Amino acid sequence: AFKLPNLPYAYDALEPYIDQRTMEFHHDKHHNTYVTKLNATVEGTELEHQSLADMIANLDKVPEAMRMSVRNNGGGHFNHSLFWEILSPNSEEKGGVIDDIKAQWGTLDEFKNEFANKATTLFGSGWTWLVVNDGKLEIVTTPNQDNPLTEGKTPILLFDVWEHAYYLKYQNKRPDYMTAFWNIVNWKKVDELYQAAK
Amino acid sequence: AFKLPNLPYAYDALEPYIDQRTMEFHHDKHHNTYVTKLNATVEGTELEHQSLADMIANLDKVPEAMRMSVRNNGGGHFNHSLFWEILSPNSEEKGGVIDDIKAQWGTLDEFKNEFANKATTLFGSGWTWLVVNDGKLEIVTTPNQDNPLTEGKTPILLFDVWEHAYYLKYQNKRPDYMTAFWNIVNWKKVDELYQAAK
Ligand SMILES: [Mn+2]
Ligand SMILES: [Mn+2]
Repeated sequence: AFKLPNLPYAYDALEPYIDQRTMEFHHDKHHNTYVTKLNATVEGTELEHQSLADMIANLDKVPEAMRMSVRNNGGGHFNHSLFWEILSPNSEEKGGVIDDIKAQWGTLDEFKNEFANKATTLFGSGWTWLVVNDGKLEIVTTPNQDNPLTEGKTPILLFDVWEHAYYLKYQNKRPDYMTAFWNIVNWKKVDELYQAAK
Repeated sequence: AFKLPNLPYAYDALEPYIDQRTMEFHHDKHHNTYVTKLNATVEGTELEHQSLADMIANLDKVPEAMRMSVRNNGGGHFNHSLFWEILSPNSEEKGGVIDDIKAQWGTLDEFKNEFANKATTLFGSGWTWLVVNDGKLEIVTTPNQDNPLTEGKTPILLFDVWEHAYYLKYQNKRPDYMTAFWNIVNWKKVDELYQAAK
């Protein structure tokens, strides 16, 4: 079966950047729902031992009647599992990935500005991503729970702009939630993922 | 220029089904933003003296540089303007439209079940609609601020499932927000719109 992972920190550990209450709802309700529904779709079938990453990367091969749940719920499970891992109460802007961001964008701020502009203009529900595409870093958006693996790119950092991720604290002020996020990136995890995918 | 309409009731009039605070944010912020952006696009142009309905119905004829905003923001303005008018502090399940719903679905409950099922399975941001299509009633969904006029169908009832419409009160429990909505449909307004579009 797929399983809800435990958070690697306390629910209040990311205050004030993400409120405690949001982490409760977001992890115990929204993420738990993606998992439950995903299992309802695949259990008792020959897909029950297939990797999430492989199914997302090859949605076209998923059977037509299971595809929407695998896309949406499987997306939801992959994307939130990664999201918890790339957040940290001890963010230090260090690693080989940071050096390569500087090299490509000039400064860390230039990267943060391109990412922020894409996150804040993303219309509706979705995610902003840093990906490796061939050897190169790039920033992309996806709608809903869509995932750049489907397009042959490897994710190493992601930011949730579904309204449930920021409404309780920030309401409509999504740019303030963007600016907050930078303080809680687990750049260490981003770097591991980056070294593996270049 | 387009104008943010006044609510036709007090901000607390839909309590306890929709909290006062949500109506403040939803109307004074989210809807106001769609209008502002809409006007930034169309003020000083041909389109400022065109009906919103006609423009959304023929998005493809909107000039390339304006089309995205007219879709998203014009959609946002149309959709929320209608939404306030189809809510009522005294919802009574009365009108000729309900007689034709019974005729097509058997009972009002069968219609409510098909509508609920479509609203609750709509993935991401969007709207669930009752429309007339060529004489017949049908229930459809759209993503984000898309609108069935664009596909040649006339809307008479709509339900906002963007998470900003329900997060403060219901958080993740969108089915409880559906069940609550039935107690606040202005079926009288739905019926006027239906009589016009038959
Ligand atoms: Mn989320
Ligand atoms: Mn809305």
